[PDB]
Amino acid sequence: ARPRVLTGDRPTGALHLGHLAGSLQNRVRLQDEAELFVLLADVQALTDHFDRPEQVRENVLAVALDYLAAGLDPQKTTCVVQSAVPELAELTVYFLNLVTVSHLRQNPTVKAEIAQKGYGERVPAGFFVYPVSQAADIAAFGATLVPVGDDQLPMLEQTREIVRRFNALYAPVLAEPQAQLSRVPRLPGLDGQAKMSKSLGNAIALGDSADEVARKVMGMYTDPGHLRASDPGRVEGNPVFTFLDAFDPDPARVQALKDQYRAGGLGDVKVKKHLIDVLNGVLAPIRTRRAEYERDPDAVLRFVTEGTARGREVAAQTLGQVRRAMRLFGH
Amino acid sequence: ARPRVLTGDRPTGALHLGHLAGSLQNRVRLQDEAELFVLLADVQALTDHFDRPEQVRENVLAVALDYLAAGLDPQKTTCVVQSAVPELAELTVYFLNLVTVSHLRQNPTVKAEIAQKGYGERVPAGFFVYPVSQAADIAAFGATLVPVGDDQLPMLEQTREIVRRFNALYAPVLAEPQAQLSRVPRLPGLDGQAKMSKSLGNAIALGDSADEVARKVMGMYTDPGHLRASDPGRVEGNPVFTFLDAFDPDPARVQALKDQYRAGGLGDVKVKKHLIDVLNGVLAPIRTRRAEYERDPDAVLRFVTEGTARGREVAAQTLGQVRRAMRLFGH
Ligand SMILES: Nc1ncnc2c1ncn2[C@@H]1O[C@H](COP(=O)(O)OP(=O)(O)OP(=O)(O)O)[C@@H](O)[C@H]1O
Ligand SMILES: [Mg+2]
Repeated sequence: ARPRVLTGDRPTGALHLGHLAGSLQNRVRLQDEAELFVLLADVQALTDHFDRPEQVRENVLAVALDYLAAGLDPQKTTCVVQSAVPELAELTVYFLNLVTVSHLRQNPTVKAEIAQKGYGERVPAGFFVYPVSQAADIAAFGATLVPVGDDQLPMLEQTREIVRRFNALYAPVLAEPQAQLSRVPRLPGLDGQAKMSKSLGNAIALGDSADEVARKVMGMYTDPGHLRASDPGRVEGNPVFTFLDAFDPDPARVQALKDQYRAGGLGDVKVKKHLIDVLNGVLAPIRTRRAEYERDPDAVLRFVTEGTARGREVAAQTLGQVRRAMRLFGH
Repeated sequence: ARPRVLTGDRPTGALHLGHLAGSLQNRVRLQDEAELFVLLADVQALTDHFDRPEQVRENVLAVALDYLAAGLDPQKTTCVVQSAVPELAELTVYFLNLVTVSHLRQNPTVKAEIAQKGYGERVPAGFFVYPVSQAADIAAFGATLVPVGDDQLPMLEQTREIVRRFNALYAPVLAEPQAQLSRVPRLPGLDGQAKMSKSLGNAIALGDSADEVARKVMGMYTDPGHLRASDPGRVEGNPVFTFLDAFDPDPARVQALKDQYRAGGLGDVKVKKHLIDVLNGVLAPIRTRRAEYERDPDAVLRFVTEGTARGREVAAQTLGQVRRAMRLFGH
């Protein structure tokens, strides 16, 4: 290890492929290259599912299972349930004083999410405010490295800003996190959309059976205009190729089909058939690992409970420093 | 001691005659017919004093001394420091999901403070959502009665909507608070301005010496058109008479003074000299206890560290039922 790295997910359901290439395999490797913390954004998940609390509770354990099956080792990663670290809420309140409503209003990502949900001015306060809640997550765990989708840059930058303003006003005891850009941009949905999500129903979950994964690939959007094999096709906008580009290890092999497909002797079926196995291959182990844990549920609970303790420990240490730096009565 | 009453002050400076008339007298009455809780809201004080943490820190004990000087009984009233009870922060973040930015922006009292503050759009997030942290305060301490001036009713009503929203969404575990309406008009400042404030420089601190109180009353605004004693003068708008209606034990003298003043020949001197006698009678006992408690710093500290202990446990319980009600992982 070396730097402290904070990553996480909003527990709203099983993890899928987009996550995988999105980060899961990234943290799998940074798992021994540093101190990795994985936050099950229990609380942030409510700024959206405040009306479906049952849903969240159920998915904390489910995502943790996903995490383990994906290759994360209990011995090298601290899994933390946000709600069980009240210290984060404390720090969020303090942070709220360091940013203006107008600045929160110009966050491009939150503005897009807001328009998509049709909230309008009727945006729940908790949601409108989740970016600073995230900054608190980062700062409380002392994270210096935060993998970030292109999409989550505004938030990351807001965190540095707030940390910076906090150190100047009070005392310099918080670290400015630095970003870890990724290569594969947000993996698209089977739909052909930009985002894969259980909500959009265009996802291949990490728990899906060989049968399903194959069925999901076969219904995958490809290329209209390309009606029959013979015909020439084009890779731009074709999810299968941007799937191979993120799950297929032999690029020479990839750029291969990319030739033939532009030509006309590579039927979308053959492209699919291939890719379906490139996925079964990347998934095969994950499936077996899941069964093991599924049979040792006690161990998943362990992973969550032990890590949450460890992490609260860390949050508690930072808050002590934050409370004294702020000159709060008593310390 | 039947219904739990919650009240408070954001610790920003010393208390003055305005708070005495506006809330303290009533609070000294409440400690005998209810269970009184007073919140030294240093967290809330930070929503706009985030740039002056020293000022806030220092005023927690100073206002505490003022509560005591005023007559609040350490054996009757629970005095708690908001900072020292993180459960409130934890509760406010959950409450943020039960309210819309839209509805928060509509709060008439906060809209007016922002107006007077001249923030513009540059409103600090924390300050914009402070009515919810107050809602969190009420619900956590499980207060069923909250003393309120019509200026704080929208804060109170929102608390009501929130609790109502929380019980219907999770489980009916929070008590709905009820208002204890008004304290009759707010005490105007020495130069007659609508508001009495240290900031405005037109106040009489509870801690002001009997001499100072005399001086301050002498230089009080009266009636622009009243130029000499012989002249007739107006009562309305004349704070010397507004102060008399709020503190003069016998309205017979008051009404008599009013008569002879509109008549003519009754100068500001004879009236003011009589205000001085009525204020010194209301203030003298407050000055003695204040000085007394100054000799006993430990007794003031005991007042707050114990109310806080009590408060912390009460909030702790409520969060217990809140967490379970919310179906939070592990509850
Ligand atoms: N298409 C994707 N590409 C890369 N990462 C993704 C993708 N979808 C989700 N993630 C990641 O998974 C985590 C969860 O975030 P989030 O809950 O917003 O996903 P979502 O797809 O928008 O789900 P939903 O619409 O069900 O709430 C984050 O780490 C996020 O970056
Ligand atoms: Mg989402």
